[PDB]
Amino acid sequence: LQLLFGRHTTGTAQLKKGYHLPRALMSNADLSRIVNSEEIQRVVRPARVA
Amino acid sequence: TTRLRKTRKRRGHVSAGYGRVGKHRKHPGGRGKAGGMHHMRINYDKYHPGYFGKVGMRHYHLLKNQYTCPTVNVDKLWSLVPATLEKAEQSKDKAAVIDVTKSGYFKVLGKGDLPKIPVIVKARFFSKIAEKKIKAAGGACVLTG
Amino acid sequence: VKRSIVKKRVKSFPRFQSDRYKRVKSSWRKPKGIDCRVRRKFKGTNTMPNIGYGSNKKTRHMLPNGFFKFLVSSPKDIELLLMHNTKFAAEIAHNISSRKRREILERADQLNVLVLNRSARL
Amino acid sequence: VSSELLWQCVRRNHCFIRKFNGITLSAERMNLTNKNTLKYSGIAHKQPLGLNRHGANNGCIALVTVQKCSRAMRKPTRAVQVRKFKKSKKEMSKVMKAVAERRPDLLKVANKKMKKLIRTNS
Amino acid sequence: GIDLERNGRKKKGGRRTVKSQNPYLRLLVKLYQFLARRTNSRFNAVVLKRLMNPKRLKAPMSLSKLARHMKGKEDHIAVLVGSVTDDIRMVHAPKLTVCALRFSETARRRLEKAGGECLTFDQLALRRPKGSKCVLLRAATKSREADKHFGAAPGTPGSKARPYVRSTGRKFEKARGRRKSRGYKN
RNA sequence: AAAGCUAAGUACUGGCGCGAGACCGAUAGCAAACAAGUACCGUGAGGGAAAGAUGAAAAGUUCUUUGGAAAGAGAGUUAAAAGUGCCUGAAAUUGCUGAAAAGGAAGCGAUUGGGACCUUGAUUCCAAGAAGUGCCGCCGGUUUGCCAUCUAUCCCUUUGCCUUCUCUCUCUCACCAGGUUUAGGCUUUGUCUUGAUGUAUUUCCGGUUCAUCUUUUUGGAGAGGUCAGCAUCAGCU
RNA sequence: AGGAGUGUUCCUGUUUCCGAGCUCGGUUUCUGUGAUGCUGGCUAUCGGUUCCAACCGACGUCUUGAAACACGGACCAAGGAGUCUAACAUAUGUGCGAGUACGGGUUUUACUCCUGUAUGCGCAAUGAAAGUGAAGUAGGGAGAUUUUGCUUUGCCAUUCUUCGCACCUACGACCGACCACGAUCUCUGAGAGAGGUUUGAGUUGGAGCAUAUCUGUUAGG
RNA sequence: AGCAAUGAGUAGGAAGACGUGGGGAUUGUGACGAAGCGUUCGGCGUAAGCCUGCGUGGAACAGUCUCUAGUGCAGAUCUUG
Repeated sequence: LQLLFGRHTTGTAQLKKGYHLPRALMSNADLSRIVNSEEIQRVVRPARVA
Repeated sequence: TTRLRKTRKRRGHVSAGYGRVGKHRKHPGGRGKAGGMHHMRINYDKYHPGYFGKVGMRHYHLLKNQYTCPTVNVDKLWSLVPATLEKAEQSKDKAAVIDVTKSGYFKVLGKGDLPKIPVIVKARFFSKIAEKKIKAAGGACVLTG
Repeated sequence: VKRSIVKKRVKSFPRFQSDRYKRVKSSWRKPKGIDCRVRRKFKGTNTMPNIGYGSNKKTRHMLPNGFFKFLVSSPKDIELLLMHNTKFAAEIAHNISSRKRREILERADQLNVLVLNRSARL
Repeated sequence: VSSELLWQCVRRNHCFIRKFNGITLSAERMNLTNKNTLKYSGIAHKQPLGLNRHGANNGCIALVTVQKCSRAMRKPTRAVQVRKFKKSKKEMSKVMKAVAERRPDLLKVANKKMKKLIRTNS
Repeated sequence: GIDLERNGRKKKGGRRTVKSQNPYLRLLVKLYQFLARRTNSRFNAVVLKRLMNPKRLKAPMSLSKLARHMKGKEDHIAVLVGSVTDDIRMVHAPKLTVCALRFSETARRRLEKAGGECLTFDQLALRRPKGSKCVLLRAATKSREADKHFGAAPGTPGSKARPYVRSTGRKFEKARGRRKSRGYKN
């Protein structure tokens, strides 16, 4: 399978000529790890109601 | 996807989307491009100007390949042959030769700008501007045939 | 649940001239006729359905009992209505055997979940 | 790995979904309520859990869980743990503790279900 | 019974949601609508809207254009809600630090070799939640085959619109209308 | 040039013989699922239908009785008459019975009423008894491993490379070598697991019997539902 | 107005009366935001499906206009009308991006998988043709930065000078055509330089290609 | 979830639902009775429609997410019966 599809992280995948595995619009798949890290959350305001 | 078409939703309404007054008649206005001269003239003037009449001298048995001439620009070239660039940056002796025929173009036009690396370009035809730009780069011009 | 229950209509909206002709069935169709009285909305004629007549958000699909019905096939599918028993009443399906009813009905009473059908096939 | 990415695959369709009218419910083990959301559902979330009457003629309760910080996530024999519990108000206190170690947020609804569960025998 | 225009109830013309079923783009928007609502900075409000755009507004900016917008401002992160293509005419690619939705595999090779960081939008949130010292860019919208055709309609006096014509050269729309010798120029 | 031959690849609603189907399911699909290019019409050229289904098995209703006979009635075969144009057997239409209504139409909308007809000591809580159920505990066998440790590669950080690939206008160039991309066997260097310690836990029988809760029958304490009356307020009037 | 609770600690109201200069502060009981309170009948009513009565209402299509003395319609069942292919176009989703997508090789054999050489459209236009063939500036502007006003660690300024994306508006330069010149050379030509109320579907550090669906135009029953 | 304003409509446009015959995936029902049919046993939905008791019936059918179309009738001096 590695000889077919290749490396993930720029060069190509050997058997499929000129092919590379796809890359998501994100690196990190989720929100909750990113949103609830300290770099976001300190700058964020204190919430509100109604 | 017949599902997604307007007829399905439209079904149940008597007109069927064409209107009760005017109706979906078989061929109002003629067939094809008919009526361009008279009734459909307003459409022709605007949208399609220059449609009626003949201009230039006709060419019997015109043959392509007689006239074909794919053109690369001066701004490219380098894309044409990345290692040589690091060779021909250095040294100040010899030069990276670009046979433009081998990638598959005949004429060279200087639309772009080129780095100042001595180079030799061989092409069947050279635009007047391309030659001036190449010479400035310190490059040389060679003709093939 | 069991909140108050208010209905706006109790009558159906029968199809215009379903009474007159037997080819026209009672299932509602908007009259799209150009001269039709029902769509033009004269008085003393069939009422049309508007969204106006929509029942409450709290009490939509709510039974006379208080529950919402959630209809059910196997013995396995009643387990789903365990924590929602107060909220949901279970309707044992059209197709089911005498055997498999008495497996369903007996398993439902273990779970304290109300079953709508009862004395279903005896 | 990601809870939200797995959800955006399987939210609309999976083997479990079981609909009737506006209602939808979810027949998996690892699921208090049996509602189809990101929070409660088994499949999608990191550290899911269930409270199910145990399957030994349904005499006793199971707390079904996964190992924390998704340890053995690729090995579904090893991942899924069980704890048996007796049906009582007394052994609510052991269950109430064991849930809040895994998930503090699911604790009111565990207390809602565990109360209902005791009342459940085949 | 009110003298009101449309009794509005007046709608907003722009798109109100995501149209893609691409799950990564949906989660990108969930991030940047938490981050727009809560943070207050107008950078995040704009990025939110530009993420929901259709394909023709997410137009590709070249690596060589991205050089010259970012020319005086070398330190700052170069944001582009859009794709990033390699320019083949560009010989020595400048290093930069780009964020964008998608890099073509030439442009990812060319930046990363030249000493040049290549971010996604979720990484940009961790570094720069406010968008503090960033540069928004976007590729020109009205620069394509289709948009040559729009405007005043080709046979009207002083338009520069292309006609829809099957083929190029003489014999196709070059006579009556286009010459003074054939009736009229216009 | 004014004489000539020549296979292959190619075409194929006919003939002959195979294999399929996101096709039609007896007003469809060929005109034709049947003695269909048939019955039948036209002087003739030509035109051209309708028509599939008892049952697993004919076991296709002998026998007594009324009648001229056809049939009926008893009885009988069958899982059933499903009783020979016989599977299921809709509507239009028709007869009877019951139920209403009707002074030159009837139906219909909205609102009540009348007549037929259908439908409803909760939830629990505390004792005692039986019928369930059979958790942990305690053994034998079995499988997970909280936490404290030690440590792998993931990944990048290159290093010392070597091997096999791959790309390349990288070199005298014909061959080896050198970069590029892969894999592998090795390397220096800084939140998806192995091996020891055993918080905990499943499955498995013999148990060793006990908890538990379920339904129920006997007391004890506790009543919901529905429709009203009066009262006090909050809004509008 | 209604599943429980505790109770006024804060808060507004009404009130006991103590002091400071009608107004403010401290203190006691009472009531609200924190109010549903008492009581009865029936365990069949309440309610529901049907038919009937009563008061009031109530006479498909073309067309300015239909209940019409306009036309179609005795009743019921079943059957019955925007489809398929091609050429474009805008819009939108997906992939790759200066690129992009007949054969052969495999195979369980109409799928799938891999692949060499071309070609398509695009990457440059302009002239009938011979041919020839591409320097930005200003104004408004998204956003960032530096700083001035307000309930406060957040709120909106146009307060600042700093850079100003897309895009529109105004004007340039360069390329082809047409018109009109030309220092000087290796003089059938080249060309410094300098133009023009002319003209192009030109240009200005390229966006396209393949595919899916809708809508429109056209050809075909 | 909260607040406010608004609500007529032919020709026409757009949006979300309901239903039918097949394909893929998945969850099921059925000779202790499937499909269809009938019905003042009934219920839900603004509505298209859906669910269901009882009777007949005698062999196959359905839910969910997708793909696909010979996909919804009161009318055509419509067609066949």
